[PDB]
Amino acid sequence: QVHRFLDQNPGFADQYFGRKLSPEDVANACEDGCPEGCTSFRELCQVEESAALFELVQDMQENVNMERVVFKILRRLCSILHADRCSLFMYRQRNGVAELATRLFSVQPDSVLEDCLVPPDSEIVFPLDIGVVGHVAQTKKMVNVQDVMECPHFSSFADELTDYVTRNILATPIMNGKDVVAVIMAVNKLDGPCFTSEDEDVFLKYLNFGTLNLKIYHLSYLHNCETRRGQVLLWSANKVFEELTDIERQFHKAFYTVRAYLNCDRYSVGLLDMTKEKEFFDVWPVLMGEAQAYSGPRTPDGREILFYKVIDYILHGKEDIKVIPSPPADHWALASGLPTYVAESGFICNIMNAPADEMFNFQEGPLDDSGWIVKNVLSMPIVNKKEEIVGVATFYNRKDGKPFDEQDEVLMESLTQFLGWSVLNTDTYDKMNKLENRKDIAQDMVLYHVRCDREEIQLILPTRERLGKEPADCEEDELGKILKEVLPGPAKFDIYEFHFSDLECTELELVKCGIQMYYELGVVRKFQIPQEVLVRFLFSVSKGYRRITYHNWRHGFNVAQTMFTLLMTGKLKSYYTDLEAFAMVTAGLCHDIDHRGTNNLYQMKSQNPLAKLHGSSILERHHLEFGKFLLSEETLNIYQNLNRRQHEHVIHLMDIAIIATDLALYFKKRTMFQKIVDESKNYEDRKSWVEYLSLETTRKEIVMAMMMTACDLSAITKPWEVQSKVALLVAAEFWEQGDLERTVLDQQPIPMMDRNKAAELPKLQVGFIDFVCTFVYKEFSRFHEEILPMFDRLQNNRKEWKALADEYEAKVKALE
Amino acid sequence: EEVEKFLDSNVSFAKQYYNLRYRAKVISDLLGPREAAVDFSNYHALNSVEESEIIFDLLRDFQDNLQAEKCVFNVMKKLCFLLQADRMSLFMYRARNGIAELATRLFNVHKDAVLEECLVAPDSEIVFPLDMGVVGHVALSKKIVNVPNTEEDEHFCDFVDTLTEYQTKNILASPIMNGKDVVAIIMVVNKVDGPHFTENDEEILLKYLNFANLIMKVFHLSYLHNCETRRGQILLWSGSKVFEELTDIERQFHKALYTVRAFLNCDRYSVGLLDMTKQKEFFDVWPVLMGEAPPYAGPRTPDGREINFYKVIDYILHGKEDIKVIPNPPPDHWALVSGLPTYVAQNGLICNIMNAPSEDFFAFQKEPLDESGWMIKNVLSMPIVNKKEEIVGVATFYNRKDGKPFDEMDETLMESLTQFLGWSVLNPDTYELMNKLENRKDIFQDMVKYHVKCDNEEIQTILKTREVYGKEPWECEEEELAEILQGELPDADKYEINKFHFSDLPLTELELVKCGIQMYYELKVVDKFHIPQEALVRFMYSLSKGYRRITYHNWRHGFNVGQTMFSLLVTGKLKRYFTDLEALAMVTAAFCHDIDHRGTNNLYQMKSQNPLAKLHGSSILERHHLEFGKTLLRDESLNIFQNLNRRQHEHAIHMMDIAIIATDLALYFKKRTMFQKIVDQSKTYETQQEWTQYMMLDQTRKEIVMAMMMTACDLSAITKPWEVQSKVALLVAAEFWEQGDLERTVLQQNPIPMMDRNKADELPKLQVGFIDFVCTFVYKEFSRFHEEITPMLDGITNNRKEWKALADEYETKMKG
Amino acid sequence: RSATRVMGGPVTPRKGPPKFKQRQTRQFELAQYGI
Amino acid sequence: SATRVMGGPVTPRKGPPKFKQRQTRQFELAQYGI
Ligand SMILES: Nc1nc2c(ncn2[C@@H]2O[C@@H]3COP(=O)(O)O[C@H]3[C@H]2O)c(=O)[nH]1
Ligand SMILES: Nc1nc2c(ncn2[C@@H]2O[C@@H]3COP(=O)(O)O[C@H]3[C@H]2O)c(=O)[nH]1
Ligand SMILES: Nc1nc2c(ncn2[C@@H]2O[C@@H]3COP(=O)(O)O[C@H]3[C@H]2O)c(=O)[nH]1
Ligand SMILES: Nc1nc2c(ncn2[C@@H]2O[C@@H]3COP(=O)(O)O[C@H]3[C@H]2O)c(=O)[nH]1
Ligand SMILES: [Mg+2]
Ligand SMILES: [Mg+2]
Ligand SMILES: [Zn+2]
Repeated sequence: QVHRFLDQNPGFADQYFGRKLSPEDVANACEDGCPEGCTSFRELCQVEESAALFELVQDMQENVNMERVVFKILRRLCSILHADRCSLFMYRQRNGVAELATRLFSVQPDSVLEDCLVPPDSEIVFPLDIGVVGHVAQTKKMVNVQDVMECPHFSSFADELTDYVTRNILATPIMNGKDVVAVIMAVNKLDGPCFTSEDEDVFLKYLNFGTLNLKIYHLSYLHNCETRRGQVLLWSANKVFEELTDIERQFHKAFYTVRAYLNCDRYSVGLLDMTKEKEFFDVWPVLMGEAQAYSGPRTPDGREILFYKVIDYILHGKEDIKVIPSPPADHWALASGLPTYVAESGFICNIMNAPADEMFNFQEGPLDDSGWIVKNVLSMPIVNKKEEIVGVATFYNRKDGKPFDEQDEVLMESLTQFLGWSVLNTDTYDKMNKLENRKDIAQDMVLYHVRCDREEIQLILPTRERLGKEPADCEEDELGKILKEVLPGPAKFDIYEFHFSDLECTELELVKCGIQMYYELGVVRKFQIPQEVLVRFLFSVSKGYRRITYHNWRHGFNVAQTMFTLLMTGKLKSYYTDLEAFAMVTAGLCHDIDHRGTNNLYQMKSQNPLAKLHGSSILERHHLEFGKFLLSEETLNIYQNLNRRQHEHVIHLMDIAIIATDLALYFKKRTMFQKIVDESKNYEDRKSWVEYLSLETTRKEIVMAMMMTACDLSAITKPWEVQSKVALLVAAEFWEQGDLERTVLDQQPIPMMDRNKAAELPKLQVGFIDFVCTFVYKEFSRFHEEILPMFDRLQNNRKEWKALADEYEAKVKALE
Repeated sequence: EEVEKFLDSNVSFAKQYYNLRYRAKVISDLLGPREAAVDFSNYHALNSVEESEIIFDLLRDFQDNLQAEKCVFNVMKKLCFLLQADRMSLFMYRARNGIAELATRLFNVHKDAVLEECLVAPDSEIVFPLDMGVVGHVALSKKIVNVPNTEEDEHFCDFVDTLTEYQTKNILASPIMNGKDVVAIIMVVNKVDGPHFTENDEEILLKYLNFANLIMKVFHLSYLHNCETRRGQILLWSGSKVFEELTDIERQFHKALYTVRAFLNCDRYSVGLLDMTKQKEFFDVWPVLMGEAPPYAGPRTPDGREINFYKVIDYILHGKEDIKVIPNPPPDHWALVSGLPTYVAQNGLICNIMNAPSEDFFAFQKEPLDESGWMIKNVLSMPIVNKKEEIVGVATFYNRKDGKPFDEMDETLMESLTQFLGWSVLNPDTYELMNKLENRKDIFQDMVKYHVKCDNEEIQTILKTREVYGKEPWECEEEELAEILQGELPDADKYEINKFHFSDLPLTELELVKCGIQMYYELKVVDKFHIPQEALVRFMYSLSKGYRRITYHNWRHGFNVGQTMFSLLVTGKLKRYFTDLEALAMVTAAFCHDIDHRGTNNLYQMKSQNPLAKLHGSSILERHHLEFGKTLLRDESLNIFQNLNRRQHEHAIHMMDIAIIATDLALYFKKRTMFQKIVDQSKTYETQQEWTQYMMLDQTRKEIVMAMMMTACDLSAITKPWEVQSKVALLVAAEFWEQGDLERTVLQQNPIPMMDRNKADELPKLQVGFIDFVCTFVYKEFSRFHEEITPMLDGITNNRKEWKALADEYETKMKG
Repeated sequence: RSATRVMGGPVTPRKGPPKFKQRQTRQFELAQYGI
Repeated sequence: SATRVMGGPVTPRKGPPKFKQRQTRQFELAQYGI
């Protein structure tokens, strides 16, 4: 009524209101004596605002609800600023470009939450540069527009859509640590032509509480999103590192596991091919003209686009995950064409309001009987370390209903990025399978070229003539009758003597003599060894040995025969069971199996694959590995009619004996055998010593280890007419290695391995006798008095070699 | 002036006018910096005006730069004045190793205090367990606790009271709530005037706790969000460094921990790797059992192995980055001297240490370890778990950067990193496994190469250099080898080498080998490409040895196909379209097409799941023969292409690959209509010269023609005279019967009638069907292409007539 | 009904070819005898 | 200082140290051979 007079007289109004008003009030007003706080109404408005703000603070304290608290602030701010309405514009980031969408629109001092809350399907999303709301967010600074008609950045799209007119706009972003959360805006000043300076000063200061709510709401959203990202990376790593699997199994496990944190109604993963080039018989129809060249989409790597398998995850309603090999182009996931486009370009695609999209043919309506309509889509490529796309992951219909924002974009991108690097595990898995298959093929090729065939076994075991049947069909009694007639007797060749010579027998007779050795030990009967298998195994070992100068099949029977002689003629069997003797003689056969002709040192220097695989005792472990592999074959397994405990004991015994042949290992443990033989003199008689020694396991293993060494160097203990020739074979093999070292390794060989210093051989033999063979046979002769012929013969051979070295030394001095 | 009466008559209009034109101004003044206007020097009851001023003062502190410590301190002073108290304190809630703790942050807060006199440094905090104390009672109860008298309280303790020389009579506390998990506790120590704190004082506390909760909630959310972001970044970068490549555990753990050095936020940390040697070799354990050395007595892992930190990597971050790797660290090392990493390996428990020098269990250094005064205060040591629960390392994290002791958030952040590192041991485990597998494969490939290679003694059967010149083959000159070869090799005209009716029945395998070198000489590819004659002879003998001794697909079949190709290229004048190098590769391809044939077709390889089937997918044996042939040619001593150009070698290898892969029938059957068009083009062309010129350029036409030549040479047994075809068909039938028997024995599948041994009398009918099905099309079209191939067509027709007669005789016999 | 007077779609006042995010590539005496 | 503690954090009850347990609970042609 009289408002115009009061406006025309600001001084009178200030003076009148500054008067102290009576104790009487209007309505309640929480009058705890507050009529005169330097103004009649100042306390009344202070009390009302303090009470109103306190209620807002209580709302923030429990069950944080930004929409309601901001609504109350905006509703109160509408009366404060006299703006016809207020609004809230949330900030979102999609595809790397910022957008702003409405959450609370056209709030009035007499409005309610239901009439102001904007559902996600009714959002007016505003890019950063198509409105004043965009200009405020881009500048990160408040904007006060007195009249909007002349505003360069204004767009009438929103006010024409809602049938409204705007004249003055206030807006400021709600920053949170340099990041924009939202921008509250008030429009249409109802009282004045525009918004004054004091009106705007209130807008900044009164909005601190609204800033706090959005700061709390933003932090809670960020905290929850980062928590979910940490879980998916942790769960994916757990499933990826579970084992080595192909792409399909590894990707299926990871995506299925993290289905809880994704918050997507549906998502499908399509796997791309990796065939870089087609084979020739597929190129011929294209080049000749029988078929047309492929002209469809291609990867950035220049690869044909073909999803050979699409995995479908359905999380809305019922969980019925499907895997579709060779999916058709009519598949609901691939029909839209977005998974295709992502693979062509390698982009990250975020789609809001999918039915309104134009480039991608998204389905018009429901997909299945459940009436599920695709609304928001997010697709990214799965790229490995070599910058190649191996698949496309596409997520649909965020569970909350809001479009896929930046936080969801980085959550799924991290999952795909981690899984992309995990492709190296699949590539390693494929390579390992290829290596294993290639090794098995090579092993089979080894076995055939080494195993005795059907026609070769007839030389030792003729059954097609005596009986007319193949050996696999003859009974064991018949086979023994054939062998007993064919095999040489114990007296035909002196296999029982320390002076046995193998230079007057053919290789076939050596194999036969080997079979005779097993028969004399009695191991054929008690262990029920298949006689056909025994012959086949012995021939296979003979073929397994190479055709080199010294480390040939002949060395491997002489060591075996010497071990047989030691057990039976040296009477060292008293400490060993028949089974232990059975394994001990066999280790003599495989003592130098597949020896390449070069010592252990040459393997390391030449960097053979043997050196990398073993490291210590390179060749000795190689012989054990090859011998056990040869024994693992069914047709060559003499250790087949044995108990599991017995078979393991035989294998374990073979491991020590084979590796004990290494001279480096012998030199470090020969003192232990010196202690053991000294303990023999402590005892009274051999009977007591036999009883004590036959029970101790480590002591028996130590003696057997140097029993390998004694048999290994047994060639020296042979008579001089044999040692002289064998030493030449040993020297020739070492010269062959010496020539090899000079050729490829380009290293000067030692005088022992040098062909030029061949005249020094007698001196080297004497030094080697006085270094290694002296200890082994001296202690064994002291240990067992039956080994004395091995020691006397060595001394005679040392005397013969000493004379030759002296004669060579005299010739050199005479020449000098 | 009369309007003043109007305003007084209706004060509601005056209030509305003020709410219109002065409320914004008043709120702006209140929300300005300003200060509290309440007299804090008395204890009068708080008026609603004073209540509003206090509330506005608290809301003033609500800014973007929300310093939690300062803002809580102010409301603590306001609570002091409101509650009439003497002092209050605030304790943060920290979670050590499972057991929660309460540590002070704001202490001794009175109405006339400042932040500097109340803020508590991390080294001045008073940690409190949950069990003891009124504060511990508050946190456990999760509700407000009022203590009218400390003497009667059952949880009151005098530890701080003695420590601070203060006496507490009345304790009033309340835990700050952020959801359910407690964040801080604010408590009061005394009442200035009054027996205790009344219910009105309690109501004030919960009323004013809203601001404290809001300030504390923001701080807690920010800390949690930052910790989750750090965890996510740690996991992502660690995954990137793990999946960079496949390496050992030392290099892998180095990369991941060095990369996350910024996110870790630790001044120092060191990781010690445990040795994985579970079991020691026999020679290493002999002295222990023999008494030479005493057994191990030191710390032992839960798995039973000795604790041996063989390699420790330490990271120094407080000053200059000094990352160091210490192989075989001594116990004097700063990380292991305390014994905490040793203890963790013993047990396997996550350990958080606060004030390590004050600890007595471990001998932590109590002196500055660095020249700058760096001193160990907080330590966190955790295991690396591993998939098999076998601890592979111990990660120890030293002093935190901010100075606060390690809490549950840092425990979880490092726990995720250690769990991920323990999961990422499959890669180092696979790295060693793949290396060992590759070495074993190389060893066995060397074995097969030696077993198939012709040795130096066998080559003298052809290249008799020793009996002619006395030198080794590798020493003789090129001319000398030719003269020996010229005398030794057979004559092409005498043996009918370039004929279509060549029979290998009256020739030995060595003679067939000698024939092939003669074919190579006749093709004039030896002088043109300067092929080493010694390698050429050795290559053919190695092929002969590599060919298996199985019934049909033996070396004789390999030579006959090559003989057929040579006879084609020479007699049928099919070399006009092919270069000399192409002729050289084609004959070699024909010779090597069936190298190392197991004797079973492709179907048996798939059905039996042979390692060839797993490796090769489409053409099992044909790819294997190509692979083995290329491996044979790769050998230096067997390479006949060593003198070819890089382009020339690649062209020959590609052409050989085409031929050998096309040798199969499945590819031939599909790509045979193309051959029908090729001969049709020849007939369309007028004279042979233009057509020959066209073929001399076009490559896809030549390659298809070559495949037809291969599939015609492979089936060339059918076109040989009846005396030869009668025997070869029996060999083919015998091989198929062997494969059928193998199928029936191994796979329990009924063999097909072609492969059935029982249906041996149906062989003529099957041969007639095979002739009408496969060979007829090839030999009819080849005869049309070249008139010189007519004798081939005559041969197949006669053989088909004989087989038809035999089939008719068998049918007549079965008719009855 | 909604106060924004739009149903069934987050209507965008921008009409143009959509832009899609690029992938992040920010590295995110014994020796005498050969023994 | 306010808490009268200069050296380091102090605990009222001092016994043998306690350590957390490791987290493990969460994780015609066919006739012829072809
Ligand atoms: N009807 C109505 N329109 C608004 C409201 N708030 C903002 N707008 C309008 O939405 C528009 C978005 O872009 P502008 O900021 O340039 O200008 C704005 C205003 O014209 C509101 O509360 N009600
Ligand atoms: N100098 C010399 N060394 C030998 C002799 N006999 C064996 N060796 C060496 O001793 C080693 C042990 O047995 P090996 O056959 O494995 O290889 C042998 C050779 O290296 C020999 O008579 N003279
Ligand atoms: N001197 C002093 N002592 C306090 C303060 N706050 C808490 N305390 C004391 O620290 C103690 C912790 O255990 P109690 O809760 O049983 O009792 C408490 C009080 O006695 C403070 O601000 N100043
Ligand atoms: N039924 C039948 N098949 C043959 C005959 N000759 C060759 N084949 C088949 O044709 C194939 C040609 O390639 P292969 O030599 O590897 O194996 C051969 C055999 O499988 C034959 O005389 N009769
Ligand atoms: Mg050896
Ligand atoms: Mg073949
Ligand atoms: Zn063939």
